[PDB]
Amino acid sequence: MQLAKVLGTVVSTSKTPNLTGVKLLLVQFLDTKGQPLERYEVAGDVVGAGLNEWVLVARGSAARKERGNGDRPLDAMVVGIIDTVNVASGSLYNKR
Amino acid sequence: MQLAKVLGTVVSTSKTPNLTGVKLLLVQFLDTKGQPLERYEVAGDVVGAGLNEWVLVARGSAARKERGNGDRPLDAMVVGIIDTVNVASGSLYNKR
Amino acid sequence: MQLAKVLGTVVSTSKTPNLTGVKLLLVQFLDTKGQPLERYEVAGDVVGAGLNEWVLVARGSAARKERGNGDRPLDAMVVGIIDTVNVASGSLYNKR
Amino acid sequence: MQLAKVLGTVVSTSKTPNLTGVKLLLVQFLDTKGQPLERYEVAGDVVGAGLNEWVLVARGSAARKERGNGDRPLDAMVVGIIDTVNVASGSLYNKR
Amino acid sequence: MQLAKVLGTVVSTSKTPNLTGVKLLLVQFLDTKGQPLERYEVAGDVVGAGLNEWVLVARGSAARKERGNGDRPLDAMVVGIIDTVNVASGSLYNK
Repeated sequence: MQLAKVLGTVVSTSKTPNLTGVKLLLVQFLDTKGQPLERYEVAGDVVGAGLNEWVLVARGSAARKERGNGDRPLDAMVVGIIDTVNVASGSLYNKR
Repeated sequence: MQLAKVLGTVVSTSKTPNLTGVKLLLVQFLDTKGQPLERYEVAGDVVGAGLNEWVLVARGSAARKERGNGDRPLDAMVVGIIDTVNVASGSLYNKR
Repeated sequence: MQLAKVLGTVVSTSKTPNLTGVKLLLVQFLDTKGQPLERYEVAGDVVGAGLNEWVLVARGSAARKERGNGDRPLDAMVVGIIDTVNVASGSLYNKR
Repeated sequence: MQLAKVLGTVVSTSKTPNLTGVKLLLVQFLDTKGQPLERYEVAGDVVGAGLNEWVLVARGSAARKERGNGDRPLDAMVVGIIDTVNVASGSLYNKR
Repeated sequence: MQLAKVLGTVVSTSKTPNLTGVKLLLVQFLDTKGQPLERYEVAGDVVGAGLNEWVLVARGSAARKERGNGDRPLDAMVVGIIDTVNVASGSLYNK
């Protein structure tokens, strides 16, 4: 999975029926030094993440492995909110 | 899913039977600041997008999760038209 | 799918039994302006493409969605030959 | 699979029920000359890797092919610890 | 599939039980001019490839499509040894 920051929300009204009831979050990817990358995903959110929160992004078919998501055209899923990222130097990120 | 812009259409006559009846759109990828990326996909369209419209593109096997698309050789699917992209600074895109 | 140009053929005699009978083509990827990229794929061909033709390349598990290809270790499939690619400026490519 | 080095651990409390019981490690990718790349994965660890150890990282759907990981949203899985990497020049890495 | 050259072997003893009996090869990717890329893969070998040999590498779920590899955590599989690569200019590689 990828470390990412929540940038915003994506509203789509004309879409597939399998995408109805999915909250779509724009999440920008982060590198190993907590810095922002160009790579992003518009991900479905099953965890309740908010602006600027650091999150875990599952890609590919992994994004369809939650209770009611097996038939949805989901590429990328926000599968958790990050409290801390701990490296050898110490904490790279602490939400508090 | 990726933010992308509809560039045009791709016509292929000599193709696989499973790719018959699929409208093929050339959709150029967009980054987090709504700028055009080099990455693109020739994606099947299941929503009815047109030139210059901003759309959501599902990749890999997600592309095959619509009613009759399970045995088609689809990599990439246009799964929705984008009305709005809202960030912390405000609206990044509004179709109107 | 990706736009690609047929570069040549790959011959392999020492290979997996599931790759027996598959025509292997070296297809170099093309960008949105019909320009050659560094990215490529050795793809199986199920359409009958030839040198310098422009083609549609299906990646990942999409490449195994044709009649007898479900158990073959194929990553990339040439799933169609391109007649035209039409943009806002006009035709980007016409095979004639 | 990719060569990677364990950088640290990722704690997430707000997460999907399918990620409960999975150890999350931040692993930085390494190149063919044992050098660290920008690419990384936050991967589930099924083998018991520790800080600085060199590891094998399975990506995509491969990451869900362990006894009880079929229904989990994993896109990356640490599937082994590397003892040695042997090239033509000789040993590129020896854990001892 | 990618054109790649065999660099060496990867030995791992502390690993998942589904990776037992898999020969692990470090294969460096090659571009369309036969030149070495930075991209690489630690691939399983089901064909019997050797040092410096040119090979075809299947990525993703394609790497689990051989007889007994359906439940293995394989991302990359060496599915064939390349005899020749033929371009418009002529032969790019001949074993």
